Amino acid sequence: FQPTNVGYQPYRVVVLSFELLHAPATVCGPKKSTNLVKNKCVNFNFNG
Amino acid sequence: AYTNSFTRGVYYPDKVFRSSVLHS
Repeated sequence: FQPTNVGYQPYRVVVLSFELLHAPATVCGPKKSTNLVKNKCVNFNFNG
Repeated sequence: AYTNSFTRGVYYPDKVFRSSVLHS
């Protein structure tokens, strides 16, 4: 690595690996929760 | 020394509820 090098320039990398296990969830997107409703038909999203 | 395990030492393979079923 020298700044004059493009395929020979330094690149920083971050790889995000996501676990979609059957377990309780742990890291969420910013989507805001709302109150539960029962016996009425609903569109739903639990943990994604 | 040794002993027969019989049919002990089964465990839940994943955190999913399943009931009244023969699941592979």
